[PDB]
Amino acid sequence: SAPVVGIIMGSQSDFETMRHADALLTELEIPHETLIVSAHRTPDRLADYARTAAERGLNVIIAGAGGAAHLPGMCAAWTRLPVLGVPVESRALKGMDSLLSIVQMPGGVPVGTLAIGASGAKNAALLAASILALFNPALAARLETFRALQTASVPNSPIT
Amino acid sequence: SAPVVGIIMGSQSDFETMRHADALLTELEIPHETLIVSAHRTPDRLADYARTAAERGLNVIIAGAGGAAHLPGMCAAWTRLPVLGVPVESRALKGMDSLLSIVQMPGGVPVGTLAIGASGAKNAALLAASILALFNPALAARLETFRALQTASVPNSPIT
Amino acid sequence: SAPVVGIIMGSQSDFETMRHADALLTELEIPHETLIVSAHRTPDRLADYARTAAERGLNVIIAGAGGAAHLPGMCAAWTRLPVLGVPVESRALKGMDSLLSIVQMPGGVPVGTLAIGASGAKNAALLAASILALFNPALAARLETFRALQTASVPNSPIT
Amino acid sequence: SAPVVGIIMGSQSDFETMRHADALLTELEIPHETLIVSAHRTPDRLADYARTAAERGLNVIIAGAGGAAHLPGMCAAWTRLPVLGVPVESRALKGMDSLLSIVQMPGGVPVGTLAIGASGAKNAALLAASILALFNPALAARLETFRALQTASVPNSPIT
Amino acid sequence: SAPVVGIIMGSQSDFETMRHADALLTELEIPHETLIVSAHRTPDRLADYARTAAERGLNVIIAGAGGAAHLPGMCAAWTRLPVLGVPVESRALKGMDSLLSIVQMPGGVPVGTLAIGASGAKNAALLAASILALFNPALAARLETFRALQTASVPNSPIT
Amino acid sequence: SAPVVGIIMGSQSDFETMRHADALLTELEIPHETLIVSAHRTPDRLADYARTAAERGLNVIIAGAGGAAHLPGMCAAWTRLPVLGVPVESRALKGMDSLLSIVQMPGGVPVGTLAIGASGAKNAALLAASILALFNPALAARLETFRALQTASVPNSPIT
Amino acid sequence: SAPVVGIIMGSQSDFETMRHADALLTELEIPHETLIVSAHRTPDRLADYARTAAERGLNVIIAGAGGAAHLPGMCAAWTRLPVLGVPVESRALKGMDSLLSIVQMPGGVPVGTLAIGASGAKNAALLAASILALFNPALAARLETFRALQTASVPNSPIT
Amino acid sequence: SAPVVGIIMGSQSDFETMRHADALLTELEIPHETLIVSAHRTPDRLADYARTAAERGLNVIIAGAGGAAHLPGMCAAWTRLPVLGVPVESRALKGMDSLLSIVQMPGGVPVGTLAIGASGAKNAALLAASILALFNPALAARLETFRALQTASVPNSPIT
Repeated sequence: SAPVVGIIMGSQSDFETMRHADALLTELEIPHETLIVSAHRTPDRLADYARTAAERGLNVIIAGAGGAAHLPGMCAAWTRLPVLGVPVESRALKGMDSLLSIVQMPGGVPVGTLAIGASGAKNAALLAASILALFNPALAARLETFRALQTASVPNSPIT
Repeated sequence: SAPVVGIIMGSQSDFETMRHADALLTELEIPHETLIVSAHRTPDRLADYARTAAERGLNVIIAGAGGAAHLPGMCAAWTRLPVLGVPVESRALKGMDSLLSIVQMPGGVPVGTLAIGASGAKNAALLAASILALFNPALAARLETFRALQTASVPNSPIT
Repeated sequence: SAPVVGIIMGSQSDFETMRHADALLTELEIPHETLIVSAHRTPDRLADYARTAAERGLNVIIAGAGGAAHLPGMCAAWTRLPVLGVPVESRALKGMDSLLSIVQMPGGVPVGTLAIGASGAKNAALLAASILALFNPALAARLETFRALQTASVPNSPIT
Repeated sequence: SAPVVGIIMGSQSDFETMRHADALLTELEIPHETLIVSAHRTPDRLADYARTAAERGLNVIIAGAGGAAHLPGMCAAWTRLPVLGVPVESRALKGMDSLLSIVQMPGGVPVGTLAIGASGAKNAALLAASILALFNPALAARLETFRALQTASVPNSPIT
Repeated sequence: SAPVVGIIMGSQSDFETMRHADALLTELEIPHETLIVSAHRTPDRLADYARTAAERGLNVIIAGAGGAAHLPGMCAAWTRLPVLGVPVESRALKGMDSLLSIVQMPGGVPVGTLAIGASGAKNAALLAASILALFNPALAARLETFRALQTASVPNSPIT
Repeated sequence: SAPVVGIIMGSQSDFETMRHADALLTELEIPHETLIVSAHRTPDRLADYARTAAERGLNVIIAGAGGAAHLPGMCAAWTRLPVLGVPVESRALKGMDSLLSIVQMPGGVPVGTLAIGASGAKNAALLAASILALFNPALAARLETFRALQTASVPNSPIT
Repeated sequence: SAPVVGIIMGSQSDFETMRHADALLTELEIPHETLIVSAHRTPDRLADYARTAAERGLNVIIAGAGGAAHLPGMCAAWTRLPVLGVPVESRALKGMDSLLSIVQMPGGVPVGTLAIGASGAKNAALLAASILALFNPALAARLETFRALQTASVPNSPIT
Repeated sequence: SAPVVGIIMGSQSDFETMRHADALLTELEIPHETLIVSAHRTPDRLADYARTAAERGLNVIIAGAGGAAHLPGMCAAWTRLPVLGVPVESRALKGMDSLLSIVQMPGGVPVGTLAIGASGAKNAALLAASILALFNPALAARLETFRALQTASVPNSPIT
């Protein structure tokens, strides 16, 4: 089935984080593509990817980047689609640079930013699902089931 | 027209920031409601608002809060709808507390987080518009026009 | 004996930290309950827990959470009891997000916040003990003994 | 009436913040004393104040300090009473120094820490009230009324 | 004379900072152009500007941006010329976001980063001058004179 | 020989850091004492230590502490001697809490603060030596020799 | 009288801070010189000042700088005298850059660092006084009087 | 061949980072020298190195330092050449002290600052290459080839 979410990242090393988005989309049966696009080393690849995303049938882009993390914001500059950004944990600053580089977009070009690291990647997929669910009833039901199970599965007391 | 976006905030003082979301939705002719809901002072109001949002026909919630900013995350805990979070600038820590309290959601319950302050409020409304545009062609064309004008209006040189 | 302190946390992983509160209450012979309550995944469980705590005979709630740490503040929103908050150390930001999310409560709904990590959990239990001691003379004597022994047990010189 | 809460601060300039604690205790009719005690300039005054607090009939101490904020922690070192700490906003670091100096107490000697600034001072008084309410039924009813009014008074919509 | 340095910035508001670079280049008689190029609002303008800079005869680009500051890094992605980056002071985070977004470039695509604000803009122009001086003897002598005067003009004692 | 520097710390665990001060004083033949004094668990021991230091013949106190690091500042509150403070690296915040708790003393009561960790402990000893050298010519010569050797011993090129 | 303390700073704008050191030394009748020495603009002036300080009869140097604050550390590199460092509050980062640039000296070359801003300047002068007092009995008595008055003058209650 | 870039660092331990600059210059066939120069332990070596660099035929200096990182800024104080600064990751503060100490140079004396750690060292070499390429066509072609290969070598999809 044709992809409706694009997951992009600058490097193979980012996939240790972004794989969590990939897995969650698959769990919710959301067709998607998962690609490497580097803002700094392949800027024309990024421009083409972002400019053509909507016409290719993508509805949401999930972009992960670390350090001076420009991939989500520059993707948003070229597409009218919602772009969700995942800050990848960086070695020295532990993703604080990633986070500020992604979330602090000036007024006019949004990036919906999730938590640093694997939690954020999982949540970017879930946020993409909640967006798609607004106009896909079958997915909405699967997401409802997912949320209800998550709630029902929380234990009542810890183990010593 | 029945609202499809809810803008909520904890206090009247937050409206100095959140009015920028309200104004943008009005500019794009997106029916919305703008309300005060305090996570800490009116937790049952929040629970009811979030639980019933989807059945009332809301599609996106934009929530702003400052300091120990819990409103967006608690809203997301009770609704399956996408929740967008705006960190309001706090007096002492200039919204760094707001930002971390909103963006660092654990895996399972997302909040798409925007920039600290007015830029974030504007961008939360634009992000909501881009979500709604996925299944509202007239709005999608208005959003295209908004982005095109924003791009075309940037001057080429600064004024002294 | 019926519990007078409730220790709550969002996950099993938090218990590595919160076990230190549990142990200290037991050492001072303070009856308590230790439970998992997730602000984000079980918000109705939290509402019920907090709203009924006083009528169940609890006097103090100790709540631990990490990241976007909303459990202590939302517990405080629903109960009139004193709520003590323990920031759990987070992977990337080392509990700075936990701390700011808990301590920066706006005026009107307090959370007494302790240090990041195990020290904070131990101290939340000791602070709960000092509160209970105000109207329990036997406990006051046990706490006095504990403090005096702590002071008397400090060595006079380090070992090389 | 004999004081049951002591509010202490290092300097006159701290009173701009700590007056909010004083006012709240007065509103709830909690007898208290409001004093200047400097950890750095009057350390023997502090030692005497803290050592004798319980025998004088105080039940809770609220201590405010800024910068290298040692007053709450040193007070706690000398009293078995609960000590609540208010970080005063500092000029350069906006209370981040105050906050870390107060909240990061090692295990064994607690300080329940509130938010930076006026919100923290108000909440320290409310937290003291919630402690006293555990064994003062008339006060407990006044605190219930305070919280109920706070909740009921939140507007439903913002004003322009 | 044809420009050999390009000064670019995302918005008119950035010129309050970047005018200090413009003024310094004028003082040293370095032909330059001063332009608005927004990474987020005019990404194709940026791509064209950077791609063609060298063929137009530019030797150094000075780029200023604030918040999620992507302009310098994206410029560097498209040109082989040295790119110098000036973090513009942001309202909430005082340029800490600007700084991390610019300086933390991954290996392979450099941005030489200067201080936050006006000092950085002045120094970006001086750094550009020192680069050009390596192959322009007349300029090298003017830069020597500038540095010598700066050194000689420092007073020996402060004024009351 | 009677001690002229006192090295104090709150716990045995601090000695992993403070041992570097101890060793440097011994290398420069400065008689000293090395003790455990806890600001929070032995506050009367601290008061007595600091109040009597000068009459016992101490000239400089080196105090190490971590977290909410109050030992150096409270020592300074009671003694007229110069007090040097060493921030001990803390687990979560890596000594940023230690540093701010020590260095940000309000006007009136100084602590000369050194770097976080072992470097700071070594430098506190060297700073104490430079103070003592002002009125001990033999020590001044030993310190001169130490500094000259340090300078002469720096290699000219690194090894691959 | 010949100066025994040198107060140096990089620029006239630093004097707004460093004048508090000057005033304190004058109050205690400690002969001193107050000079501008810029590490970055007058590095040879600095090298000469520091190299010759001891032979001129200076005993302590107090150095203030902001931003990338190198003056105290470079002074310490060239003199065997104790160097005390005052971080001047910077516009954007409020002296956090100043503080880290001064306090984080590697082992071997100390700078005793005081608080950011005016408090630090006052305390640098007081710390210099406490050093000189170790071998100047008349000054030691004046410093005792200063500390005693500071302690005795603290009010017991705040004014409204 | 005579060196045209000087790579300097304060210690052997810094070479684990600065070796990445050394390797990149060799890859691009840029003759260079790699030396240890300590700002704090060999300040006269630094003064001589920096003051004579241009007359020795150096065109660019790359300087690495950590902690209170003064080497790049003091090198820039004495040379008219462009100085590029590499913040070396520090143990406690993970290079945040290094970064602020290097990048926050006041107006008048620039240091072009690169990222914390190995990325920054690689990029300082690449930035030096882009500077030299402005007046060395053979190097410009090698740099073009390097950049084009970097772009062409980015994979299109990650591996699971």
